[PDB]
Amino acid sequence: TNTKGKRRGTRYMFSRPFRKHGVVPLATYMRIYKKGDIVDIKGMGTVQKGMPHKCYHGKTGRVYNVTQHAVGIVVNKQVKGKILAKRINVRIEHIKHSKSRDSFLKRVKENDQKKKEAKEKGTWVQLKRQPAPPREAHFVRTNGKEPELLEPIPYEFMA
Amino acid sequence: ENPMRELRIRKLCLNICVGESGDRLTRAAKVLEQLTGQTPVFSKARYTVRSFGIRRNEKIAVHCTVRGAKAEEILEKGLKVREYELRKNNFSDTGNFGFGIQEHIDLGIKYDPSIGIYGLDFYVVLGRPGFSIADKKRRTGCIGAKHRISKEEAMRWFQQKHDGIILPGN
Amino acid sequence: GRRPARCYRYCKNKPYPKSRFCRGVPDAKIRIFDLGRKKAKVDEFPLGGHMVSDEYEQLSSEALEAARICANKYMVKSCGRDGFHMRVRLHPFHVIRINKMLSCAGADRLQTGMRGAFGKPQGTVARVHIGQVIMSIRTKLQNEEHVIEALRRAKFKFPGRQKIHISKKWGFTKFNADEFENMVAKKCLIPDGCGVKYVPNHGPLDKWRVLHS
Amino acid sequence: FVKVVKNKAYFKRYQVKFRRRREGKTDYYARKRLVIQDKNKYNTPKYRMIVRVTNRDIICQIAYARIEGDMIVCAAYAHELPKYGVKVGLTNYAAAYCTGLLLARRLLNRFGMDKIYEGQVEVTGDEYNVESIDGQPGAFTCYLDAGLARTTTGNKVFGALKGAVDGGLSIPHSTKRFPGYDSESKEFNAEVHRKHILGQNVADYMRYLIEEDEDAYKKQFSQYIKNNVTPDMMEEMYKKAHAAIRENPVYEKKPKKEVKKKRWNRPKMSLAQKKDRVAQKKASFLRAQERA
Amino acid sequence: AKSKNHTTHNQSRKWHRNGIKKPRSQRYESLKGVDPKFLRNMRFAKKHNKKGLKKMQANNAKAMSARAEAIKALV
RNA sequence: UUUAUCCGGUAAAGCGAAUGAUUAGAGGUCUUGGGGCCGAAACGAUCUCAACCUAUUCUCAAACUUUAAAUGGGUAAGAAG
RNA sequence: ACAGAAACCUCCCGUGGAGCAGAAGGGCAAAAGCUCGCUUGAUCUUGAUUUUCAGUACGAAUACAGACCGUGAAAGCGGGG
RNA sequence: GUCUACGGCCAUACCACCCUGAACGCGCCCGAUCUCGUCUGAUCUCGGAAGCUAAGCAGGGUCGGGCCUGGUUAGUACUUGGAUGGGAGACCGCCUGGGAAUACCGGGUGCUGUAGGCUU
RNA sequence: GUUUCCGUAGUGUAGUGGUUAUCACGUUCGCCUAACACGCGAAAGGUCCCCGGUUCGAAACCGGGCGGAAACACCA
Ligand SMILES: [Mg+2]
Ligand SMILES: [Mg+2]
Ligand SMILES: [Mg+2]
Ligand SMILES: [Mg+2]
Ligand SMILES: [Mg+2]
Ligand SMILES: [Mg+2]
Ligand SMILES: [Mg+2]
Ligand SMILES: [Mg+2]
Ligand SMILES: [Mg+2]
Repeated sequence: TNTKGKRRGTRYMFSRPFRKHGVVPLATYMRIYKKGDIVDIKGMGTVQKGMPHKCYHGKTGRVYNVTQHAVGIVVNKQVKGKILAKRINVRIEHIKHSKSRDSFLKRVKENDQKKKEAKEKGTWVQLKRQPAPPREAHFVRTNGKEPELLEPIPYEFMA
Repeated sequence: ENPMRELRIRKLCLNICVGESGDRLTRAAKVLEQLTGQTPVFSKARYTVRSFGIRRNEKIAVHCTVRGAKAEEILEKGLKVREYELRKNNFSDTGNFGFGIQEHIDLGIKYDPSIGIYGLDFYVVLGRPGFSIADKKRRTGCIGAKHRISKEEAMRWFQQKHDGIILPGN
Repeated sequence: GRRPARCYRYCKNKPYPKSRFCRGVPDAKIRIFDLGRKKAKVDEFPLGGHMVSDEYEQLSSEALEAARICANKYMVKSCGRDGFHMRVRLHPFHVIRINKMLSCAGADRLQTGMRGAFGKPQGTVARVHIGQVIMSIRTKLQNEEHVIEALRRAKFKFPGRQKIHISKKWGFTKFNADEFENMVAKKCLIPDGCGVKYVPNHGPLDKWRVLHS
Repeated sequence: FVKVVKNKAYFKRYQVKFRRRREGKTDYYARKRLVIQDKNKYNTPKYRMIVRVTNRDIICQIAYARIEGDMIVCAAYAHELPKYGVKVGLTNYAAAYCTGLLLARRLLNRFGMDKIYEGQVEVTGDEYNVESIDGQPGAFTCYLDAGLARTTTGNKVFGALKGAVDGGLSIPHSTKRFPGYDSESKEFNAEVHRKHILGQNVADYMRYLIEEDEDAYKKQFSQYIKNNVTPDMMEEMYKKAHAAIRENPVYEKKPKKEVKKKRWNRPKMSLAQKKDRVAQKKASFLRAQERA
Repeated sequence: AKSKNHTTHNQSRKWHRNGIKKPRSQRYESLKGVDPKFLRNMRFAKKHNKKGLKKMQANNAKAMSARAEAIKALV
């Protein structure tokens, strides 16, 4: 049986990666968070105040609070079955804007735009995504070569 | 023809070590006071040493830094005792030099039978205009490649002003 | 003395390097992973004969000793005392363990059976993967047979199975033998006692200026 | 010999500082605590008045901080001050006033506030601290940035501040460092700030030096002689400035177009031109010593 | 009298049989948890809304008759 | 199951990237030594062995790691938009 | 200088090899390393959350809010370490 | 072209050395009447402006170390699933997918954010 | 094997809390003795077992070991 301590097994998570040991680049606490915005937690050594903890190092959740230097944030955590949507109070330093949503938004802005246009036509445009179809009949061509002959090559023992 | 690479004395350092504390030290402070005209700083022990009779954070030496003309006026009246002659291995790898004396009286000083004879270490930091680039706070930096006083430039410094022989052989 | 190699033949456990974590390790049996004329040159000594493992196993330190010695004995004869180099390339080094022998007196009364099962240091062993070299030798090109058989005898101090192979490199370098005389005569490669320095079209030009000078 | 400290290893592992550090210009921790705006605000900025006295010219500028790089709303330097009848001695604590005052009013001409929160006018050298008027645009504010100046009493920085405060910005300033604070008592004279603001430091140096010796005058301050500036006068240049600044703060630029546009740096050498120089040598060398 | 000292064996089977329900999230979740100085305030926002309904209603009908006129001017 | 997007430090690798072990030679009065041998003695000659370190090379690490997979874990893929 | 592998001083190098009451582990540089001035944010008070989880206690922590204050030119920072 | 002030991302920026600075600044500099700070005006503060790019910085250079990409190693190592595959056993073979790292070769060497100069 | 205990002058043995080391004996030198004993005056002698750590500092406080000792090893 092991020790429950909040920061076991974090030796090599919270550890800052390389050659970044030092002053936290300021940008990372001068971008604005606001409720609804989805955020990825990512624990950090340097600052220890307002740390998350390992069982959500590397999760995402939406923001529900904004305090002076922290962001209350709702994340789902699995626990012998019942998943619990649960709320923590993590200091900004350990948080980013997940670009997860940001494929959609750019896909929305395009679909509303492509629907408002081609309405003055009335032509039906393919709005939905669609998985990678089977690659279509094409031809190939060699021009003035036959293709190159492979032979499997004889084994000799290298060492 | 050089613009302002006036090889010139940034400072003169006087240390008087005497692994004792109390008197035999407190009196040594008056020698530097007298010689220089500025209240010298008491040094203290880095840490305890047994064969020596010194203990961590015990006072040992007393030391000063003298600068401007009054450096010139104690380097001169310093070497004089060493009759304008030094050795090859005091002209150091960073263009500083060092000459020690044996007895504080020889520098135009009065002996009291109480206040004995503690010589001192004289050393001097040769500089040049724009050597404070390092020591400042804003926009600090390093002092070039040249602009650094080599051993041999510090040699024929001392050989063309105090005109000493600088005798070879260790 | 020790259980027969059998019982520590196979790598089951994670490497136990002698370190802070285990201590009181009896010093490795083997000590010289090269003998002969280690004062040789690359240019006079052209035959990197090799002994290579064919199995994922552990080799005892005391096997390596024997394996070496019996190759120093056959070479010498063969070539003479000056006429080779032998290199062993497995310094035993993960540490092997022994529960402390289940010691009891006479009929006995209590051993405790399994409590504190964890043993002590007994000795030392090598990890060995397949196609990995154990011993190597160099001689003259002349004297191939006299390497072959020396490693051949060494195989018999030595569990599992393992091929003897002759290399394509200048002796002990990594540089493919068909190619030195050229690569030296033009100085891609510069002599350096046993080994050789590969010198590339990289560093400052005054480094080159010294050669072709 | 020794061990080479600066190995390959030295440079594989050496992790650079953090640019404006190497150059040695910026508290950032402290830029951290100055700049970054609380997140019960999300967008709204945090203004700081930036003063660094250079060496020849005092620069003052209000800046707010965005993720691309702090944006400057207004900037007022010392070398503008010839416009306002101050020719010289313009890295001097009393000119940091005029500069900081300038800044406050060049700012307050925008967002239309030159008709309100003027601050103090005649100038005392006291607590002036702006109080925002109700039913109007509430006053402007910024948290002074010293940079790296050991902010002892008397230093120009939090002295230029006095200018921008006097000029109608609502900076939190205390008075513990204005030239005049007695560090064995803990008050003002304030009538020392009188002087210290209007340059009767420099007047009374321009008068201790003159009656003792000539030609230390002239050496120590030639341009104080030239331009027909004197003591007595001094006090009543500056008073024309904190008036002249305040009737017109606005910058007019100077329009700029001419330059021919020659390139009198040196350019990067192209690949092939390094590629040969080694092939150009080594043919200069080979040839040379296939001979002698 | 020794025994087993854990396992997490069939298990996956159980805390999974009935499902693992990703928590059913309503719109309009609770504001409990939020800094009191928000709520302290947004309740003064919420309370003094009706003060300013006369504007709201007239200003609605302005936009409604302007957009009854926009859709009728299209007609 | 896809497509975005984070998260992740295991296998492998490396150790001519840090730490830790470790072989070997070239190299070095680096230092210095302790023994020689030729030297009164002499960085004098020549040896020798210590230690260090300048280019190298052998081989390794669960309580190492520059790199660094496979398998894996969050979100997101809209009317509550 | 006395002063010697070690006192004292001064220059240069010095990514971190120190240091940061302790096991390690993570963290740290015009800092969180060291020196001094000023002090009581180790103070009074509701609530929310994390961690151990049944998601019960205790302990320990995180975010806020209300008082009253230290410090600092000030931004903040500070409810023990 | 370039600089200063404040900057973003933090080495394509570092380091080591070599070369050149027109103007403005940026610097070096000169002094201690005051403020202020020291053992020392060595650093900080302040008042300056008699010099020179000596250095920083800036601008450039090196078959330069480093960092950053590409290639190669290599479809190698390793691996998801797979079999009533082999093998006394270690281990090894295949099928279905995924697929690294060094040595060794190449190329590059900081991009720009606002405010303000100078080259009118 | 597991649990205890020691190690300090030539020997037997004290000692402290982290500044300092003893006694007795032994022995070297005088004296007394015709000469030995005894008696009286002077004297010199260990890394405080070997280590690494902490600390201003360790003989003494941790951790490891090495040498000498003691004590258990019960139901069948
Ligand atoms: Mg500060
Ligand atoms: Mg792990
Ligand atoms: Mg500080
Ligand atoms: Mg409070
Ligand atoms: Mg000065
Ligand atoms: Mg220059
Ligand atoms: Mg120059
Ligand atoms: Mg390079
Ligand atoms: Mg099956």
